[PDB]
Amino acid sequence: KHLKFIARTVMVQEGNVESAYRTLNRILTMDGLIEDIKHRRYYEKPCRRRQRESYERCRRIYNMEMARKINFLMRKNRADPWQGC
Amino acid sequence: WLIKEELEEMLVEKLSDLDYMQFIRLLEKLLTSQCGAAEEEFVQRFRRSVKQLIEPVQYDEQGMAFSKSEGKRKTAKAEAIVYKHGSGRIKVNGIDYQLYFPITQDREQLMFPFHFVDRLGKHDVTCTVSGGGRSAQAGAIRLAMAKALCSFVTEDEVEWMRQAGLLTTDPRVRERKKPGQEGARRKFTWKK
Repeated sequence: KHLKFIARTVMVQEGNVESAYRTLNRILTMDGLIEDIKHRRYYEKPCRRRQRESYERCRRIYNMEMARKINFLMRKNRADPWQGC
Repeated sequence: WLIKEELEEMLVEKLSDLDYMQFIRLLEKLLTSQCGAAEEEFVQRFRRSVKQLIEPVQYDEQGMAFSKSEGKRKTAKAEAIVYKHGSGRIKVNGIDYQLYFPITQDREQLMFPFHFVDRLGKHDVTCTVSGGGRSAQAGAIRLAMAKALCSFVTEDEVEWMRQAGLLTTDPRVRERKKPGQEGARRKFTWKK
């Protein structure tokens, strides 16, 4: 009941359908539609869905904190100043 | 750089490879730092210092010039006398090469050095070979003739011959059969 060719529509620039399709796939992946379809193919029982959401949230927390630590310590990757000691 | 064993001997102290590597890296930094003479001589305490030989030309009874050499291949051993002038005639055991080596492969092996140095027909040769088979004898004669020819060809040609491999004694020899196996490496058929 919506106007067609407005949603999830990408105009290919200069005929590079490869780039256009990659950009569209990026858009859908960022919006999470690809994961939504993949999971919705088969029914995810509510307990399993809750467990997966909890696991994903814990993984997100851990990965974000690890990335923060990696970036924070990146500056210390410099060459050793006190070589010889 | 003195090896870890030399460094241990100098320091009368046991060391680990990591400690030695750290010390060597520090020494490398010191040397790269554009140091003075005192530092360079100090480093010399730790620094450690790390072509074909040509036979001499001789003269025959008529005084005509020649060179002599020897070589070995497999069980074959050959000694070659290469004269300074000739028509490319090679006499092995007093027999012309075309009759001593019916195999074109062995004749090519004989040809190889002269063809390499662009001297086909520019010398005569007398070679005496023993042991090994036809191919081993051909290789030994090739090596001896090349070593003798080094006495005549220029140093650039000698180095080029070495780089082509005409002056390296082929160490590849037969490998002894080991007990419990068919040959040098062929183990018996694993039974099941």
